[PDB]
Amino acid sequence: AAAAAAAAAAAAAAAAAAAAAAAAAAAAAAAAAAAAAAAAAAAAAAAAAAAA
Amino acid sequence: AAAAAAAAAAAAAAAAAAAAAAAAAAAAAAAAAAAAAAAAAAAAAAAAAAAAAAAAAAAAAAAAAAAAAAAAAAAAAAAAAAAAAAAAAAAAAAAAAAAAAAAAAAAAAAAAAAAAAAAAAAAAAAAAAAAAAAAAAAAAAAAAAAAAAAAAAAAAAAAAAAAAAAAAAAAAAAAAAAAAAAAAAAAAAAAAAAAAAAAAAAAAAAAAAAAAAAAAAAAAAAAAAAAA
Amino acid sequence: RDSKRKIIRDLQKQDIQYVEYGDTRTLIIPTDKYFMFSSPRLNEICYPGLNNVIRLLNFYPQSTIYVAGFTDNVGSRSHKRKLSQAQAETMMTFLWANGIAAKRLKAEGYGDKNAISDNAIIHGSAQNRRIEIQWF
Amino acid sequence: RDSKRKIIRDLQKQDIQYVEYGDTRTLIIPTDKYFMFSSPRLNEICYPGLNNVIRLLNFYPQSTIYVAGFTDNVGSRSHKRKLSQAQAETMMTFLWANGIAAKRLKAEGYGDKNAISDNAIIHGSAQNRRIEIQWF
Amino acid sequence: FKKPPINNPSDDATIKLAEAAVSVSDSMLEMAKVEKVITPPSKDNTLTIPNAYNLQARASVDWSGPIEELTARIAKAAHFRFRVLGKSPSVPVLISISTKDESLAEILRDIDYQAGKKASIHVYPNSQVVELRYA
Amino acid sequence: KFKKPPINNPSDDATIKLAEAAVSVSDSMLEMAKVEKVITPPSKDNTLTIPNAYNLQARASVDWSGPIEELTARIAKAAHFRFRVLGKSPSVPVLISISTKDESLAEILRDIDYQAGKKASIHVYPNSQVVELRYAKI
Amino acid sequence: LPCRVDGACDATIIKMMTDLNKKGIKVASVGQNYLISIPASALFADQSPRLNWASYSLLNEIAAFLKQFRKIAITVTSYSSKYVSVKRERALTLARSRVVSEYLWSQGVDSRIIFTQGLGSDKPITSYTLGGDRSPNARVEITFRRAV
Amino acid sequence: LPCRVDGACDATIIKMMTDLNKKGIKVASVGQNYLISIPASALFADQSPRLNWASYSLLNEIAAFLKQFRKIAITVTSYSSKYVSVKRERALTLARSRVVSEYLWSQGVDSRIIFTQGLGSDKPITSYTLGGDRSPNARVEITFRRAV
Repeated sequence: AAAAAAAAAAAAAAAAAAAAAAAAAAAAAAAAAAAAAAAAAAAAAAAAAAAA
Repeated sequence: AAAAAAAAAAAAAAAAAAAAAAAAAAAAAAAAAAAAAAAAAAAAAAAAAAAAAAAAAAAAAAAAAAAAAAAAAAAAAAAAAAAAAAAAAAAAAAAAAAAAAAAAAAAAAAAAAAAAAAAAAAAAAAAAAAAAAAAAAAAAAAAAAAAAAAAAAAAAAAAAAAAAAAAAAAAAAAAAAAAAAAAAAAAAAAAAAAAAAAAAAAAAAAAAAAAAAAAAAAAAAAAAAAAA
Repeated sequence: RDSKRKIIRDLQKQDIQYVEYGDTRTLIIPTDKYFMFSSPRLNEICYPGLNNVIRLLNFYPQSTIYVAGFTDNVGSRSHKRKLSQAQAETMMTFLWANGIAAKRLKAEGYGDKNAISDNAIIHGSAQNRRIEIQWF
Repeated sequence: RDSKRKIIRDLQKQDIQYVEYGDTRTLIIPTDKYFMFSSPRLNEICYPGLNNVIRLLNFYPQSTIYVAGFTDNVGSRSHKRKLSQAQAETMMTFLWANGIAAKRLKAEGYGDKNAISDNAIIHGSAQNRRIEIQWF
Repeated sequence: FKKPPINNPSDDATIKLAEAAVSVSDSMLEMAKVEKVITPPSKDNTLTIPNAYNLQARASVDWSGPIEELTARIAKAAHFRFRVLGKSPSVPVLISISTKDESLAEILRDIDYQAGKKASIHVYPNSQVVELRYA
Repeated sequence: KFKKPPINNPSDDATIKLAEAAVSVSDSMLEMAKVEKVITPPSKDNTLTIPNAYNLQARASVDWSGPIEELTARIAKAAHFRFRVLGKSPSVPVLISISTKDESLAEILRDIDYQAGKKASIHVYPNSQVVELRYAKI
Repeated sequence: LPCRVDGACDATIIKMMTDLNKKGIKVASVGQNYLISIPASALFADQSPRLNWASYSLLNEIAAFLKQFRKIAITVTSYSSKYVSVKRERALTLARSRVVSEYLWSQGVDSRIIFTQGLGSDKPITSYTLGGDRSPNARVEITFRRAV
Repeated sequence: LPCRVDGACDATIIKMMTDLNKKGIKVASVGQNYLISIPASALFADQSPRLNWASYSLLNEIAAFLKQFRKIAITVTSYSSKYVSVKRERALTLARSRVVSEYLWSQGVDSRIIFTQGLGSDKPITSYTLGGDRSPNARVEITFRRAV
């Protein structure tokens, strides 16, 4: 239940509140995850966080 | 005084009177719907310059871009704005959905304001004595002046933050690169450790960095961020 | 006894430089005695320099404020930049929290890239470790 | 002269510690002078410490009583446990037989597993050999 | 009222000595960050704790010597069978554990560690067998 | 009246020449860490093999110069983690010397792990409560 | 020559120990485990991780008392009464203890470790729960063991 | 024997520095960067590259102040307010600074380089633009770094 952006690998997420970053090179566009408010978009392939 | 139709009205600076229960879905381009009671609108519109005002019993669900928002008594909105927002409330409740850029927000009453996406550049939020703002996507310079006995909760990942709480306020901030905090008899909760943090506490004032211990990888306070 | 010449005379006494320069006015604050060591924690025992510098810049309530941080030759260039940036940034928050409106202020860190003395000598590098405060 | 400050002052005089700690109150009784040697036989010559500790805990007639026994590093762990258990258990019977109701009391033996000093030094191990008396 | 710190670099040369100390000690730590070869615990090769109730007995052993005799004796102390697969070389695989009370599966863990790759230990706990493999 | 800003204490020439040796020691040190971290990239942390925990998020403040055993036993004792070692300790002591300021016990053990490079390693298992210290196999 | 006293005297130890117990900072002395217990009224402001300026004098004979012993690890742990939640409370007491240990190794300890931590009224010494930092539960405690 | 003073004393340095600040030639002293700032009223005639005869006394304690330091490169740069154009202005300020550096290496500097240049009000120290050489923007500045 995310909301990706069209740029290089940014995605907001509305489980509670997130604006995290993907990689967009392995292309894990599953659109199905357990998004949490501890910076963890745990998708079907791997896990994504607010990158820094 | 209902008005519920899907057409092209498209030119209406409509300052309606009381009991104007307009659940319209028309293509209102040059729109300013300053209704005074009983609005129950569930539209799919496009406005792009809306300086909307809403008085009591205004439940709305719209996919149109606005420019200004005003609340008077009590409301429940669900709007998808796009470009800019000058918002002010009075004892009401409001929710917004899409990516907005709220430059200034002044809440001097009991305002339950929520925005599911705020992608702005300099969000100045001034709060006075009763409100509850919960706005969280990504700012670039947040200035939260809570002069207030009120609450400003945030998971807004701001790049620079400047939060001053004046008299038993409660502000929950999250700073990416720059954290600036002043508290006075109040509480400022830092939910993310910034790249450079600085917090000053006045009399009976608490700038407690209340991050969740046992994260997956909680980054420790480095040599540039270890303040007392 | 509550004025400009009094407060600049005792900032000479607690060893902070001031320069009058046309419209540009600049305080040079030593980080070595106004910060605890290699940290952005302010040297809390030296509060009357901090109250006296903020008592000085109540006198100029419309000027934009440049604040900038400086180190010397030690450490990595990243450590120079982040330490100078952290100390300038927390002096900027000190002025903001002692009551200057936040869009007057500008914090910026130089890893000794302006370098008012040479770093090859001890007392000269002590002079290089500083905060400049400019305004108009 | 019949009160709390008098009886704690002379338990200082016959060398039993007391701590006031919130609600928790704890007597530290040396087994080396209040027990005959390596035995659960009470040192019968030191009766006025025993009368004075029971005279002290008539003052708290509703608190549950934890009593625990301690040794030092010598002997087998079984000998540590059974000797500390035997000495704590017979101090528990002393308080029960001097008139505390038996479901207030709790005897338990630690083979120096709390260890308020190190056992590597003589006077420290002398401090480790003790009975703690806690109540609320 | 406050004091400054007692050993504080309040002095124009000792500040330079101490910020040199900060720069050498952090740069030593990133030298350690680049040379510190680890392996992740996904691929650590060492034994687990095999969590059977007979293995969580609390034991005590003082020994240096050849691996098969301890793990034979930890098996009959654990009431387990002891299998050996492989061939012991005539230079023996030598361990040493001197612990005075600890847990019995953890013994079998630092025998597997002190063996390294000269030998290895498996525990099958449903069968109640430990085994020692050579290479 | 004219005054330059930093009027510090009187230093002596002992610490003056110690300082201006120490900065070139630090300079040579940082460029060696530069060439080394560019010639092999560090692929991997040690935060996966020492992961953090609630009741490892207590903080500590350490100066220490002795062997690793007593220090890691004291960290695990005040972490309420049971402490073990794997592997026998070598006859030469693996000596660490931690002198750092207000960091949490998990980064204390990460820096202890780093300063005992290729001689020991700290592992922390946080669904259990155990800090272990593994010696090298040489 | 070797030194007789190590920068300390036993008369000064018991002089500070009587003076700290007269000012209400209670020094327990069990074996070689030393406890000094400080009410959080006597140091900080209420529900804040911030020192008062006068309370560094209280920290002055705390630190000059901690001069006198040979010690290996001081642990400083703080806990107060309930204010909002246990999560806000444990953040408060962790910041509380880390601030007072930052001042204590700014000052003179000859300790090798100060461990420092805070708890969420998880260990309260009385059942009487009057208020905020005026509670006698609301306290920091500095415990160590005097080495040899 | 080696020399203690190098033809200079620190009492004379601050004596000239007070006297130059009393006559309005402002000496800034930052690190070892020294700045003496001279208004162009106090040396030249207005909009001219020509010294007045009395202003070489002002250049006398400028040069005797520049005796006192070990220096490598003095740079002297001049700029005034707008008169006709920036091209005429930059020719004026280049001739202005090269005339005052010709007199300064006629006099005693122990500098190895004097760089000398002029600008066209490109760096003005106030926004108040009263006139010609009576402007406080209209100035020459002599900046150097004192070596060791």
